[PDB]
Amino acid sequence: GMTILSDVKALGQQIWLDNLSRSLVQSGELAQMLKQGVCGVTSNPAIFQKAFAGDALYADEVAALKRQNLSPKQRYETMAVADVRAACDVCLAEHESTGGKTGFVSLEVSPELAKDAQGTVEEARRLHAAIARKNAMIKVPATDAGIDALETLVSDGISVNLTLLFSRAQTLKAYAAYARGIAKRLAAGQSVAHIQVVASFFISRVDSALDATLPDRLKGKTAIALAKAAYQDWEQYFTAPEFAALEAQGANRVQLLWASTGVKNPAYPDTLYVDSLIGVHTVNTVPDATLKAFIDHGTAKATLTESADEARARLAEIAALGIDVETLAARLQEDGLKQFEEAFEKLLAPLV
Repeated sequence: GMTILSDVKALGQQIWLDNLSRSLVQSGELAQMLKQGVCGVTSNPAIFQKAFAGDALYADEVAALKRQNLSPKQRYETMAVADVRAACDVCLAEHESTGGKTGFVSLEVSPELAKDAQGTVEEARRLHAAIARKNAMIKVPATDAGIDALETLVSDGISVNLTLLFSRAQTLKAYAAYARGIAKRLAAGQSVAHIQVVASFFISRVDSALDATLPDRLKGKTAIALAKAAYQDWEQYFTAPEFAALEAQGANRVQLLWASTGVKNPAYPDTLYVDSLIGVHTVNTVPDATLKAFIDHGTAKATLTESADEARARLAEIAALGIDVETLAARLQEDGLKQFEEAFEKLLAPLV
């Protein structure tokens, strides 16, 4: 039942909604969710493509914007920024209640900037200012350029959702860039206590890539094992003396956020990823149908750190089979960028 969301909060995990639309906010539904245990919202270009295509409340907004001399991209941005600012206003009470630790809404920069660090910084700073809310996160793909941009944006005091992570190595590079940005601010006497970063580590896409060719005992296990190992890496990085010296001065840890947690293979229970990845100081962003399923028949238990030995053994067998999870991660990130660009082009076409 609904109280499962508050049970998961007590285990130290926030559950965010992986959807946004004009009607979600305008109907009052998002406000009611933020009382029932939902703690934030994520978007991406595919989410907006589907929302713009199916939500009746955009029609008048598009007609109004087609009366102005605007590029399709600025029509999209005006719509999306308006949705994000309205959602931020709904989530502000939650955000302020925890000292700025919850109640975030994420907006992703244009996919075409993913390999352009400077362009990404420029757009992220601009979208941060355009939204004009303290609880907005700018979402940046974790390419090498995005990790460059992360350091700069953190040093600028901007909260960031670093996305399309599939690699433990790349995630550790992101933590190091975050720490460099934090150290910069502390050296300059600037505040850090309100800077929040999440590392959105994708789940289902790993199993989708591998399962058809894996042995029995590994089907449906790799993505969870990879996340469990990533969380162990997280514990080790953020408790080390180097980060402790920053946390003592007010720095916040990055938090892992499990994304792509809707189950895509009907051979697995629909709550598999949410049920399996609950641990302290994490987030899980879930699509509506998965949120529904978890409320109905999910289980709140601290599963993320259970059986870490088996996760390690499974990843060792994945390597034994010749699957290089770092090569896979790079491909999956590339493929995700191509897919997001496809979705973005699809949504822009009706805005011409």
